[PDB]
Amino acid sequence: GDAYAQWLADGGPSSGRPPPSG
Repeated sequence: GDAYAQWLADGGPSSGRPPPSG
C-alpha cells in the first residue's frame, strides 16, 4: 500500500511504527 511512502516520510524506523506491508 501507499502507507509505506508516508512511513518513510515520518523518518522511517524513527517514526516508531511498523513498516506497512502493501
